[PDB]
Amino acid sequence: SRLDPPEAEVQIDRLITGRLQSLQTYVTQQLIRAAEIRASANLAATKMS
Amino acid sequence: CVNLTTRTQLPPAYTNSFTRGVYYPDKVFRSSVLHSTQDLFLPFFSNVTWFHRFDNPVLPFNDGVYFASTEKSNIIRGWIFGTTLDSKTQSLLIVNNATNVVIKVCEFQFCNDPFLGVWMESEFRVYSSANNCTFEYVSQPFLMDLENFKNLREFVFKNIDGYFKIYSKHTPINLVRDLPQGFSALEPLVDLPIGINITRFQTLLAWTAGAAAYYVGYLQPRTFLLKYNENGTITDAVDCALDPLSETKCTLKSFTVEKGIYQTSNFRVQPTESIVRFPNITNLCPFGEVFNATRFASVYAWNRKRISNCVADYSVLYNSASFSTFKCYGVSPTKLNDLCF
Amino acid sequence: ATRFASVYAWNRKRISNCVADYSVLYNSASFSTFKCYGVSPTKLNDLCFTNVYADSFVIRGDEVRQIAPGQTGKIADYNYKLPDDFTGCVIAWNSNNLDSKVGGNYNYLYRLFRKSNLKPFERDISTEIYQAGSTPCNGVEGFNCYFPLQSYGFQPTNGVGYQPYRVVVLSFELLHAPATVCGPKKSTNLVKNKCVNFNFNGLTGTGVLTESNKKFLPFQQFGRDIADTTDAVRDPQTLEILDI
Amino acid sequence: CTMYICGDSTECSNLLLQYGSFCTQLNRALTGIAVEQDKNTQEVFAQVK
Amino acid sequence: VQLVESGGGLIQAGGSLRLSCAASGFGVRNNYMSWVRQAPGKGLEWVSVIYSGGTTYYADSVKGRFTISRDNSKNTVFLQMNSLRAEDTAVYYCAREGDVEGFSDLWSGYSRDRYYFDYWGQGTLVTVS
Amino acid sequence: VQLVESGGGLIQAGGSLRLSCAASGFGVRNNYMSWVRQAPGKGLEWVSVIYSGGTTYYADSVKGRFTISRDNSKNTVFLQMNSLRAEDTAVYYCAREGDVEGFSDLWSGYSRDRYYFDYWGQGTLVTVS
Amino acid sequence: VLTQPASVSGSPGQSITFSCTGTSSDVGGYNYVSWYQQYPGKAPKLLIYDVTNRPSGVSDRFSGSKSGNTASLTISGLQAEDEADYYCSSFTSSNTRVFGTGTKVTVL
Ligand SMILES: *[C@@H]1O[C@H](CO)[C@@H](O[C@@H]2O[C@H](CO)[C@@H](O)[C@H](O)[C@H]2NC(C)=O)[C@H](O)[C@H]1NC(C)=O
Ligand SMILES: *[C@@H]1O[C@H](CO)[C@@H](O)[C@H](O)[C@H]1NC(C)=O
Ligand SMILES: *[C@@H]1O[C@H](CO)[C@@H](O)[C@H](O)[C@H]1NC(C)=O
Ligand SMILES: *[C@@H]1O[C@H](CO)[C@@H](O)[C@H](O)[C@H]1NC(C)=O
Ligand SMILES: *[C@@H]1O[C@H](CO)[C@@H](O)[C@H](O)[C@H]1NC(C)=O
Repeated sequence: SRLDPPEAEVQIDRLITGRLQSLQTYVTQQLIRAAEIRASANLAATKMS
Repeated sequence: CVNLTTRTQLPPAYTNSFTRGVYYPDKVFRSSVLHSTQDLFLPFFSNVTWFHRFDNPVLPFNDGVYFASTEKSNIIRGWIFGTTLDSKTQSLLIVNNATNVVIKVCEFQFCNDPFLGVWMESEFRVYSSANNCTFEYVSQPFLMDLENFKNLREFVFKNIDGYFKIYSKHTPINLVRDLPQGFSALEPLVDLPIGINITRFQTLLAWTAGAAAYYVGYLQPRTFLLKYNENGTITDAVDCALDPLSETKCTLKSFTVEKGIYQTSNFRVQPTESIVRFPNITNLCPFGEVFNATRFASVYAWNRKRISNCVADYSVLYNSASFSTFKCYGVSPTKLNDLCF
Repeated sequence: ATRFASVYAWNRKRISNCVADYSVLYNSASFSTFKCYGVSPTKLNDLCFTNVYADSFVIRGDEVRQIAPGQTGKIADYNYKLPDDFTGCVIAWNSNNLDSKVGGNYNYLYRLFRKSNLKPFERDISTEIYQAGSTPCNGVEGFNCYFPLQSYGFQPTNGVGYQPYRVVVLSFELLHAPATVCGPKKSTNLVKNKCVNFNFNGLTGTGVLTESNKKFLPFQQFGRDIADTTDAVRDPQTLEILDI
Repeated sequence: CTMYICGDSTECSNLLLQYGSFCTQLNRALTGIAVEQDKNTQEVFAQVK
Repeated sequence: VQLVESGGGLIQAGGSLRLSCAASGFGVRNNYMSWVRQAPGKGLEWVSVIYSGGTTYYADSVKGRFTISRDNSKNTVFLQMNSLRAEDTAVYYCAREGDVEGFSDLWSGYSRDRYYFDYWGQGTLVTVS
Repeated sequence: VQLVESGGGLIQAGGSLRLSCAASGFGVRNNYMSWVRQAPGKGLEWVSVIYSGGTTYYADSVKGRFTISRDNSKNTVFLQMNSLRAEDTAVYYCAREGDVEGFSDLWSGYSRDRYYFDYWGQGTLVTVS
Repeated sequence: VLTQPASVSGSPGQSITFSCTGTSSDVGGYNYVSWYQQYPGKAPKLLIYDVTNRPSGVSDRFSGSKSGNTASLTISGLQAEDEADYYCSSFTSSNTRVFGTGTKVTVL
């Protein structure tokens, strides 16, 4: 709502870049935690069986 | 020009487009790959208007058209392209190769029902005055006869990035009254460098009538993944926006889809109304009292005039040119009017 | 050129299928500002272009150098909106000695306030009357009805800001098609079965050139693999297909 | 990725598309995570027909 | 800004002339090009105006005679006068309307209406005799 | 740009001179500094030229006599004249060769060859008598 | 044709109010009135466009106004060189401009 295309493409490219590293960090960190829940799930399935 | 009125008036017929309308989107070799391209293509199984007497009315041209003809005695002569198609705008004129293949992008004064003229050629009734010529190209001489089928001519009319690109393919056919099932891709012939805006066209046909028919379909911006084989021929295509199975095919880059769950797009309810609500007070904010003011405070003891509780017409700031240097950080320098502060 | 087109109806001369001696551009000093986006301002000679565009026109008054990707204003936005993804550049030099008239070339229309704005790269010769107040106007001029052209105003002693910087926009598209126009290189003999540094019509790399068995179509010049990397080229002098 | 970073914005989505398959990788990874949760729950509880 | 004028002269009733007004410092396109006649000791009764393009605006009393055109090549406004009458006897001024950013007034942004008058030439006496 | 010259005068045959040419607005370094003599009612026949550094270029008929040098401190070209002969009687012009970017011609980029002549001074008559 | 007040003579320094009549089509409704000043022989020079707005190079004492079908000039601190007719140019009245007759001031 604030920025126009001629300045917005460079400034927003910088903002998108930063937010994408933050989302990439979330998903990668979430992948490591998911690996830990997955390992727990493998423990749970073995413990289950 | 002469306006022929001894014409039967029937409504348009419709047929099934099948697998027609795929062309080479680029000039680059690829093989054993599925490549997804977003361009103007004829949709698969699209609703195509079907024309056949001496049947040739005026037709719409929207984003572009797909043209194919099945003929035995070469009646098609060329096309008129334009905005009005009545000599008011630049037009593309294609005369038959009997003289030489000629595509002339000159500025012509057309008659009000233009048509190429000609069994021996006699008449020439395309234009009278002719000046302001901007482009000419002549292809190697051939000959299109001026008086199941065997010869198919296919045309695509595009207006992309300065090029009017014409594609054609000649194949055998074995249908009497329809488009065959099977696949073919349209090869580029010549890249014509004319940046004109074409929205309208008319078909030229070739006193007696011959045995021929032509079909016109319409292109829309769609994404297609085209399959190139080892040899280099495109053998199939999927219009991924035709139906959800093609959507899955488009997402998976394959013509075979396995058992599973596939995410192909995202649904969103679209807004139907635009609701704009600002404060009830309509009093003009005193930016006038700031800018018009006879005396400003000096740079060390600068004044501070607070503005609150009104609507501020930033238009007088945005549209004005008297401000020599309006270089603006923080927010956009022009579209300030669409925010509340 | 003796005379160039105005900034609203700027000409477009496409150049293709020849050798482009960029030396006459690179080494020249008469070009006042060669501030060049997209590619290097000096080494233009070492690329092959799919297509080159040449929009040449004349701008003075304000916006003398406001023609740039990501710029706005009266001239750069409502007469010729250079796109924000623009690949290419602008040669500008004052033409006081010749293009500026002894009195004033009042022949460069610049059409301030057409309707709202312009998207990239559409030439609009449309002269419809602009309306902002009373709508009754229909191709007729009235209370709030304008004819929008209102041509430039230059004099020999205009000043550097109001001096006509002759703009020549070389707008290159490097990934559109097989390259057709480029630089004046010596061109050496073709060597096979050896490790070499190659330049095939702008495609550059290091590798070994071997005989290909691919059936290229007559108009098709090169290929790419599943990896979307180059793996085949048609030789530009003899229409033989090589794998690289 | 498009909705989170450029939510309900076509111009911003087109700017993100300039980073190629990063978005597809995050969604694929996250779809895979959802699949992993359905798979692990199905090994622990759905081990009986 | 300078405005030079020519065309006025001693003529019999019902003749023809051609008024030429060449503008230095501005063109016929930049601002509205109006026509006013100043009768000796009377008001400025507006005659005509050439806009930036395509106008046939005349006064109620002079309809269908005066013809307005421009040669933009030489920056010249032509007013071809045929079938003279009594009231046209006056000093004629080619008037430059206040161009865009009129005297750098700090309120008007590209509104070219601004229906007032900037500096003009010295005027030509056109007499019907 | 102005070029002032001095040194010419009435001397008997076989004398000696010193030609002084001072350039204001440009130096002896910017462009080639040539020497030409224009005999009364004949062409301007080139004599010699001192380049931006280190030249002993003379005409075929005057080899081994003329000596060319500069004082860059005062921006002055000296042409020391020894062992006069008949044909040297002429008006001598210190000629400024067309410098780099000659009249801002839009084709020549830093090619300082440009073998033509820019503006020069008014010339000194040098007579052998 | 807008009608203006006749010639008058007076003293420097004080305020003179000259009101000029018009019609409701141009002056009463629309607000693009401008006023000028000319010396016999020289072309008219701009004094006030829109009446409220004042171009540069003009003394600030000049002021004008409009009321209904009438336009008023509240001129202040008259001087010797000020003796010149004042011309009222209103809006172009549906694309046909009209003017007033003229007010010749005199001083002692
Ligand atoms: C190409 O031509 C078409 C057809 O004239 C243009 O579409 C019209 O554009 C004008 C003004 O641009 C509008 O007033 C019309 O309403 C439009 N539609 C029709 C049906 O006439 C199109 O804008 C042109 N494009 C360019 C780039 O010139
Ligand atoms: C095409 O549209 C018409 C409606 O005008 C419809 O009756 C017909 O079934 C459609 N054909 C196809 C193949 O969708
Ligand atoms: C082309 O030139 C002719 C001159 O014969 C002119 O009449 C015509 O209007 C021109 N067309 C355009 C589009 O400028
Ligand atoms: C193209 O493919 C067909 C079958 O795949 C093959 O018979 C033909 O020989 C190929 N083309 C050429 C030129 O070899
Ligand atoms: C602008 O200045 C004029 C001077 O006459 C004044 O009347 C007007 O009220 C000012 N603008 C605003 C918005 O106050």
